[PDB]
Amino acid sequence: NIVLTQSPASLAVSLGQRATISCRASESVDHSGNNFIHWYQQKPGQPPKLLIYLASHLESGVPARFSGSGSRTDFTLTIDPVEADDFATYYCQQNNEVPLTFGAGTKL
Amino acid sequence: EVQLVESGGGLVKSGGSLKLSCAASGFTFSSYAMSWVRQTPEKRLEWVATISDGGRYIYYSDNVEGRFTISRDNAKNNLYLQMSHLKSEDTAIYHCARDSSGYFPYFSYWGQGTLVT
Amino acid sequence: EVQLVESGGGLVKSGGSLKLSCAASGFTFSSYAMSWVRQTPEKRLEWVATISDGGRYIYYSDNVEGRFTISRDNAKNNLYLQMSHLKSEDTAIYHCARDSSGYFPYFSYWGQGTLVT
Amino acid sequence: AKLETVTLGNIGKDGKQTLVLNPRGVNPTNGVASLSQAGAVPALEKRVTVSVSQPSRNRKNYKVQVKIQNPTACTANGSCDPSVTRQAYADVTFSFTQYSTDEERAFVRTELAALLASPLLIDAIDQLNPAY
Amino acid sequence: AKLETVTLGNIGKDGKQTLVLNPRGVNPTNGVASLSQAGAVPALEKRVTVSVSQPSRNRKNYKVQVKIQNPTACTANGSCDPSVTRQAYADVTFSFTQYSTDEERAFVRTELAALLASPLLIDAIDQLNPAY
Amino acid sequence: AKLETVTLGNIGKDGKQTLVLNPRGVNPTNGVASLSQAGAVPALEKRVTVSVSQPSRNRKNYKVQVKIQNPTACTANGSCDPSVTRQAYADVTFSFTQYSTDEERAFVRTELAALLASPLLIDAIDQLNPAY
Amino acid sequence: AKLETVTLGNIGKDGKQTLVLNPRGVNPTNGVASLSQAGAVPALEKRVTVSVSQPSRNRKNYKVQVKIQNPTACTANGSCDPSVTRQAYADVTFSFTQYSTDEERAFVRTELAALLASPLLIDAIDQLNPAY
Amino acid sequence: AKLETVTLGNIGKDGKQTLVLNPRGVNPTNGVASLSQAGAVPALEKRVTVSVSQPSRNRKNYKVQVKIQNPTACTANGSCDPSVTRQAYADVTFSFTQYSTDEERAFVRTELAALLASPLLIDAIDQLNPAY
Amino acid sequence: AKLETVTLGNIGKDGKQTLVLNPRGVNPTNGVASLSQAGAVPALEKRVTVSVSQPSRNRKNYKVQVKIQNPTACTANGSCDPSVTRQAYADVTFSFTQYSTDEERAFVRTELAALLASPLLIDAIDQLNPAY
Repeated sequence: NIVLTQSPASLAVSLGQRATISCRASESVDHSGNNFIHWYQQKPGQPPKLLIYLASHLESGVPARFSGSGSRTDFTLTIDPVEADDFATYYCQQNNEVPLTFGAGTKL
Repeated sequence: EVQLVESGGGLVKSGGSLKLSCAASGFTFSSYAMSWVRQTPEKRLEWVATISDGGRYIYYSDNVEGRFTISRDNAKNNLYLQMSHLKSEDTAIYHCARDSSGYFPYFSYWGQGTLVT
Repeated sequence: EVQLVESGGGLVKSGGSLKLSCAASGFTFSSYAMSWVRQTPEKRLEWVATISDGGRYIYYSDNVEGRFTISRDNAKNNLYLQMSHLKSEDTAIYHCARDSSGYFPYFSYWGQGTLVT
Repeated sequence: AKLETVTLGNIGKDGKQTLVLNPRGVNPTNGVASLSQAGAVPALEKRVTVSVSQPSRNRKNYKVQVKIQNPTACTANGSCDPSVTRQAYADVTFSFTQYSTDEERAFVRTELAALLASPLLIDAIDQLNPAY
Repeated sequence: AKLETVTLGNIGKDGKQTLVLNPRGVNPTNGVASLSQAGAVPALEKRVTVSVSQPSRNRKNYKVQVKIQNPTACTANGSCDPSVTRQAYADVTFSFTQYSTDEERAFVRTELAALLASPLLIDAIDQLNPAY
Repeated sequence: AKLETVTLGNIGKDGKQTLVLNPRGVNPTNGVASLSQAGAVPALEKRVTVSVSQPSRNRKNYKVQVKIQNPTACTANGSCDPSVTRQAYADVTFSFTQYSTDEERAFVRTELAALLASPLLIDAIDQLNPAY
Repeated sequence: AKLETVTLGNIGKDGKQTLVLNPRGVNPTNGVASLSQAGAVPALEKRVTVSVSQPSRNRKNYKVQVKIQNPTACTANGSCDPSVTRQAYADVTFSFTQYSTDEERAFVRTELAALLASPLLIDAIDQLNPAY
Repeated sequence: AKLETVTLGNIGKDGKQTLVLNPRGVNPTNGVASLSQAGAVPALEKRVTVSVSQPSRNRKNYKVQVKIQNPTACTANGSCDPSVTRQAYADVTFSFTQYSTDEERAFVRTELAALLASPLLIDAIDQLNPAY
Repeated sequence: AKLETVTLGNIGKDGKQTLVLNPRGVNPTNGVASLSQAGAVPALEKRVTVSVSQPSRNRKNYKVQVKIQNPTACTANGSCDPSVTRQAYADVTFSFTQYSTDEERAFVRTELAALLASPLLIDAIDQLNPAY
C-alpha cells in the first residue's frame, strides 16, 4: 500500500488569506512524465467532487481558483483567496498502483 | 447528466448477505468501467472493487476479496455488489462511482450512497 | 506647444477646502493621462495623484488618499483637484504635469503652479 | 475553450459600461464561433466572431481571427422597427507558425491588449488623427 | 498624436514583462508611423506600425490599421551571429464611416482590449483551441 | 447548444416510457444535427434531427426544422435480418423574421407543446378523428 | 372530436400566460378546421388550424397537419388602423400508414411534445442557437 | 516470424471467447501472409492477412498492413449451404521510416492496442456514436 | 462518448510507459475528434484523431477511422530549438453495414486488440520481418 499522509489534520483561515494543504506519498507516484495524484472536495451532506486530476489539471466544473504541483513525494494545493463555498474537506488519492489507497483528509 | 442512484442498505447483523445496485442513467453505461467506494463513519474514504467494460477484468481490495463479488448488467444498466460474512467493520455509505477513461481510475462522477451496518 | 496654465491657490486656514484647475491647451487633452505634482517650500518634489485617459483608473499617494479627489473634464479640457481637511503640511506649488505614453508616468511636460498654504 | 457567456467590463470611453454576450453556436461550414448581445432582435445586435485555423497544403502556419461588428439603430418616424444606419468593424488576425511556443503567442496577445490603451492608439482611433 | 516612447507594461502569460518602443519616424510615401525596439541589428527588432487612411474617391471609409511583428532568434551549428527563425504577426484593421461619433469609435477600441483578456480568447491564442 | 445525450421522460401513450437519444454529429453541408437512440441493428433506430438557419447579417427569415421518424421491425420468415414494415414521421417547421423577439418565439413553442397535450390533438392523431 | 373552446394554460416563455381559442367552423372544401382567439380587429388574431385526412377504405397514408400563426400589431402614425408588422409561423405535419397502431402514433406525439420542453429546443428556437 | 497457429484469447465483448487461426501460406504475387479460422468451409470463414513492405524507388519508408474480415452466415430455408449476408472489415496500416528505432515502432503498436479498450473507442466502434 | 483524458498505461516494448492524451475539441467541418499530448509547441505533440461517418447516398456503410501520429525531435549543429525529423503514423479504418449487430462490431474491436499483442505481429512491427 502507498500510504498518503496528510501533513495537517485540520486548518482554519479567514476569507482573505491563502490556504495550503499537502499530501506525502509513501513511494514515487510520477510514473513516466506525469504524476498520479488527485484532489477531492466533500461538503458534509454531499458526495465528493473532483477538483484536480493528475496533480495539475482542473476539472471543468472547478471555478479555477485551485491549483496544484509536486514531484514524486509531496503534492500541494493552494487556494488564492478562500471564498464561502471553499470551506469543506479535502481528500487526496493515489492512482499508480492496484489497491488505490486514499488520504485521511483535513477540514476547514 | 450523469446520475447514479443507489439502493439497498438497512440494518443487517453480522454473517448475513446483501445486494446493492446503481441506476446509472445519462450516459452509455456499457462503455465505462465502474467502482464501489466506501466511506466509514469515522470519515475516511476506502476503495472496494472495480469492474471493467464487459465485466472481464475485476480488481478487489484486501479486506473485500475473500467475501464480496461485483457484477454488472449492461442491458439493464445496473451495477451490483453481493455481500457475505459481514465482519462488523463494513458500516459504510458505499458510493457508486464512474471510472475515468484510463488504466486505473480516478472517480470522475459519484453518487449518494446507501447506509449499511 | 504644450501649455498648462493653473489657477486657484491663496491663503486658506486648516480644515478648509479648495479646487484647482489646469488649462491644458496645445494637444489632444482627452488622449493622455494627467497628474498633480507638488513641491514643498523645503524644495523637495512629491507626487499627489494620477488620473487615466477617460478618468477610470486613479492612483493616489498615501498622504493624499483619505481627503483629496482628482477629476477631469475632457470637453472643457480642464484638470481639477478637490481638497479637504488641509492638515497644515500641504503648502506646495502644485504643478500640473502631462503623463508620458506608458504604464506609470515620467512627467514629460509641466506647468507654473499655484501657491497654497 | 467552451462557448460560455462573456461579460466585458470597464468598456467604453469613460469605462463604466458593460457588454454581455451570449454564444450563438459554431458554424459547420467554416468553424467560426459566434456571439451576440444579450437581449436584442436579430440583425440589430452587436456581433463577435472568432475562428482558429490549422496548417494545410496551402498554408504552413496557424491563423486566429477575431472579427467584431456593431450597428447603430435609427428609429425613423412612421415605422415601428428600427433600421441600421452604419456599421463599425474591427477584424484582428494573428499568425503563428507551428514551432512557436506558448509565451511567444501570449506576448503578442498581451502587447496588443496593452497597446490599444496607449495615447498613440487612443488618438488614432476615436479621434482619427494620424501620428506625427 | 505625436510619436514618443510607448512603454507597455504587464505583458506576458504571467504578466510581469515590459516592452519599450522607440519611435522611428513616419513614412511619407504611405503615411505609416513606426515604432521599434532598441536593438542594433534591424532584423532582430520588435516593431509596431500604425496608419489611418482618409476616405478617398474609392474607399469612402476611414481605416485605422495596426500591425505588430515579433521575430525570435537563435544561432545554429557552425554559425556565429544569430539569425531569424520565426515571425509572429498581428494585423488589426478598424473601419468607420463619415457619420460615426467618437463614442462609437471608442466603444470598439475598448471592446477589443477587453476581448483579448477574456478566457475565451486567451485559450484560442495561447493554446490554439477553437471555441467548442 | 452543444449536443448532449437527451433523456425524454414520461413519453408515450400511458406516459411511462423513456427515449434516450445520443448525438450523431453535424452534417457539414446543410448543418442538420442528428440524434439517435442506442438500439442495435442501426437500420431501425429512433432518429431525431434539428436544423437551424445560421445567423447572418443580411438574413431575412430564420427557420427551425425538426424531424422525427420511428421504424417498426418485422422478423420475416426466411431471413436472418429484421426489415422495416413502415415508418412514423413528424415534421415541425418554424419560421420567424429578423425583428422578432424572444418572447414571440417562446410563445409559439410553448403553444405547440401545449396543443399536443390538449384533448383536441390527442384525439386528432391517436384516434385519427378529424375535428368537425 | 367536436370543436370546443380550448384553454391553453401555463403557455409562454415564463409559463404564466393563457390562450383561449374559440372554434371557427370547418372549411368544406379541404376539411381544415379553424380555431381563433377572441381578440378585436380580426385581422390580428392568434389562429390555429388542424387538418386530418378522412378515413377511407382504400387510403394508404394518414396525415395530420397543424398550423399556428401569430401577428404583431403596429399602430403606425397617420393611420387609424393597426397593421401587421410580421408573423410567427409553426407547421406540424404527421404522417402514418394504414397498419400503424394507436401506441405508435401516441409515441410520436408525446415525443415531439417533450422535445419542445427539452433544453435542446428551448435553445434552438428561443435563442436561435444551432446545435453543433 | 513464423506462420504458426494463433490462439486469440479474451476476445469478444464479454471477453470469454476464443478465435483460433491456422496459417494459409504466403502469396508469391504480393507477399501477403494469410490466416483463417480453425474449422470452417472456404469462403465462409474469418480471415486475417498481414504484409510488410520495404522501401523502393516509389516509397522511401516501410509499410506494415494488417487486414481482417469476418462474414455472417444465414442458413436460408430450402438450401443446405449457408450464404454470406454481410462482411465487416478492419485494415490497419503502419508507416515507419528507415531511421526509426525499435522502441518508436513498439510504442505505436502498444498505444493502438491500449487505445482500442478505451471508452472513447468502445463507444465509437460497437455503438457508432461520435465523440462530442 | 464524451472527450476526456484518455490515459493509456502499459505501453512500450518493455511495458512500463504511460501516455496521457488531453482533448482538443471536435472539428465541425468533418466531424473529427482530437486528442493531443501536453506539449507547448504544436509540432512536437503526439496526437490521436477518431471519426465515425454516417452512411450517405454514396458510401452506404458506417466507417470508424482512427489515426495516430508520433513525431520524434532532435536538435542539430548550429541550431537551438528542436525540430521534427521523423513521423510514425498509424491508420485504422473499420467498416460495417446497416444490419450488423453490436456483438459483431465488438468482436472486430477485441480481435484487433488481441492481434497486436501476438508474437506474429510484434515481430512484423517491432523487427520488420514478413511472416515467413
